[PDB]
Amino acid sequence: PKQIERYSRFSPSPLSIKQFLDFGRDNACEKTSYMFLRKELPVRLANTMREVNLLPDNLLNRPSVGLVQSWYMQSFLELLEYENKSPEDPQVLDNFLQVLIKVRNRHNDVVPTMAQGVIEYKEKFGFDPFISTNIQYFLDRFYTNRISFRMLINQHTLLFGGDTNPVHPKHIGSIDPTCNVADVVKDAYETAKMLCEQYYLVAPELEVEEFNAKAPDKPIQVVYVPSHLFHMLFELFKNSMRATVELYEDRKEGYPAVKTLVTLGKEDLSIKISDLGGGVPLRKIDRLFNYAAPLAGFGYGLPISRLYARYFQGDLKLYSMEGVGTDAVIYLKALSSESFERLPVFNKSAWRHYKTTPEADDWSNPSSEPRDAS
Amino acid sequence: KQIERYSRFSPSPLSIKQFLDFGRDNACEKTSYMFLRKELPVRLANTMREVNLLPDNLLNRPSVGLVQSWYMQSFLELLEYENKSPEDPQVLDNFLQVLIKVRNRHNDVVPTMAQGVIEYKEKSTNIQYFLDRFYTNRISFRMLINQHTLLFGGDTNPVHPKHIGSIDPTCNVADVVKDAYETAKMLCEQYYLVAPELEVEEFNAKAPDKPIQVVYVPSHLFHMLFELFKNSMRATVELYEDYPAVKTLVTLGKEDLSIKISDLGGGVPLRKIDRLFNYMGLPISRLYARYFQGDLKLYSMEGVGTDAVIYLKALSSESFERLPVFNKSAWRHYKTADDWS
Amino acid sequence: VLLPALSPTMTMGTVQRWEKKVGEKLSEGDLLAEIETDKATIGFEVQEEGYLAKILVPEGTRDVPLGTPLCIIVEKEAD
Ligand SMILES: *C(=O)CCCC[C@@H](S)CCS
Repeated sequence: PKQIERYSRFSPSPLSIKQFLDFGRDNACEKTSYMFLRKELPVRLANTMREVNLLPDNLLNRPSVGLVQSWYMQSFLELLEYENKSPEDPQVLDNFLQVLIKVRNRHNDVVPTMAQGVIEYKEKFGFDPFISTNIQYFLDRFYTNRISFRMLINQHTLLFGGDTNPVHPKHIGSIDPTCNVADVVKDAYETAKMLCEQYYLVAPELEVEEFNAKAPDKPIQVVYVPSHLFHMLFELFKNSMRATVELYEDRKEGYPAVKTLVTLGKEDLSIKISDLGGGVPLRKIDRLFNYAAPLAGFGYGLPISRLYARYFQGDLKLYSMEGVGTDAVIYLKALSSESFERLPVFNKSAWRHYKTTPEADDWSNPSSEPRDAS
Repeated sequence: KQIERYSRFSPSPLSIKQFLDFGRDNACEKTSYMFLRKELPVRLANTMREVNLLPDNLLNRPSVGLVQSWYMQSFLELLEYENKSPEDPQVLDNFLQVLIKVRNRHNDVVPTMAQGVIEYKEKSTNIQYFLDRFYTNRISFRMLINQHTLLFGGDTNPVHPKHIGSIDPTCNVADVVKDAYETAKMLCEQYYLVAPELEVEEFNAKAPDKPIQVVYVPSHLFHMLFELFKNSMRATVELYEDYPAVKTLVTLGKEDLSIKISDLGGGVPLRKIDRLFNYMGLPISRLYARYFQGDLKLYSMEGVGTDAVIYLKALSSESFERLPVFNKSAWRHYKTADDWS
Repeated sequence: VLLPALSPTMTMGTVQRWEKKVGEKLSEGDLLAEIETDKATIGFEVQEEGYLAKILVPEGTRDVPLGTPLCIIVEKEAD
């Protein structure tokens, strides 16, 4: 923990989408990249391993957690073994590349194990408030960091691993410079539909409207990682299609379409997916992003889906009118120049959240059995 | 020390059902007296502690001095009935006059506190917190005092006889909508000589035939809809130089009463939308909604329009007051950030 | 530690939950417990300095009258 103490005290370094792009497009210099990553990757790692380290002792004790920590630690040290190796011989650079491969795979199953250590703690220790709001805090940051970690590695391997036949030939790493939002929407939909189709033999049609304020007829495109977006959309379509079928299943009107509206303004790219699934009480809407019918846990889940959005200064929000339907909205920055990575830093400000004792409520709270007036 | 004593007391939340029951069945002016003479100075204490935890360069301000004393004033005037006997009708008449005096002292039509935060034009929005609680409490003051005066005021010609105080036990929301809109439209016509039309639709999930009703305080709901309707028209008109109707939808389900107002006024960027709630109007409307466990949300499609939505608890039993308690927690907010880039 | 008058008209409350462990240190203000009178559910905060020696009214006890000895505090922590 001495090096871990030192690196953790460094602050991550976020990059705008523009920056990833201009870098793999203008520069394309594997020297600068190794230079940045041999520091940046072990930093983000140490700023994460530090937090998980401040979890409640019951949780930290789950074999799934100590397991995670060790994988993180190792990857940390294999990387730390470059603090001074120079980017001059293509021997170093070539071997860095390989390490990135290794750790990517090594970590491939971190999310799985993590989720396992938390559940194994829930149904083994306690339903209380503050402890649970804590874990929420931890996971948003834990996962977001993870998301960012792969983002950085993917850009380096795709850019310099030079795999002869690139799956996506126009892309810059994972970034689509000319991404058609309407297109990623139809695909996200097409596939949630196919699933629906197989498990319900039925499915709500899709409806799309674009409105480009910026330039009233040029289709709405953006600089983004297509796959990230696709996943958020799928998640939402899956949910609106489930809710719709389930309600109109015993009626006799067919299935109301699921409407989508994409808009591009001066600084917001907004996408809205509306459905008439019966809406949901406000009360439970909030719960949705926390960690007599079933059928299809396929996507990433709303929580992760939203991390993806928030990751590049965007957001995902749910609005519903209980009794009628729901409006799910994804917000993405119109400009890549404003699309900076949103990373969790391990500083004392973070420290406080894992070191707080329950407190009194800032506001009033009703009796469970109030005095009857009269 | 008096203040200290009343501040350690925790505000007592009342639900719309309790408010409706008491003034419909009991309606005992003697009791209400007994309740209000203790509760009000309790609520006044808790707001006064926080105001006094305000960074001095603000507590300093002219407008703020004015306020701190004003609350003090009310706190004392109401404490002389600490142990006076309701038995003599005269005590009740004076008490009724004191309520009328504090109700005016703390009206929000005359922005004092707000302007005190303007003088701050001389010289990190932890100010947002305070005001939201500050104002929330005065919403309650008025709620408690209007109930009493409406029930025991002796006005032999109430505007709404079947009302219980300021509560309409069969509040036909659609009508409160038209009212809010018709007055907005009027304020409009006055500077634009024709405003966007109003389109309304309800859907009573609970019984699609019946028009949507609910036990609520019409005036409160009016302020919220007026404000929004106001904003939806201003935008629609300001954009469309030389109009797209304003659409409203009212829905009612098991738990929620949702009222949505939408305009095609070109929308707003997400970034700014938030700033529509810190005091840098719409913030009070939302306090009104949250006061009885409801809420007000805004969401826009920058480049197209806006969706303002009001959520109210469909059951009087679950419409409790949400009051600002002063304790350690409350205290912490006045002595202190980012762990994200 | 006596059960106090948390609201003007109060007479008796109910110890909903204890938020401090017997042995733990008590700083002027720390949330000590959850008391649910019939007016509201209140978070009872510590008044004096001290250490939780022991509790006298178990978690969940209902209708506890005013003045009821809730629990005992002790100055130094060797008791
Ligand atoms: C406790 O005192 C029970 C509250 C009942 C009286 C309230 S509803 C007064 C109406 S102002």
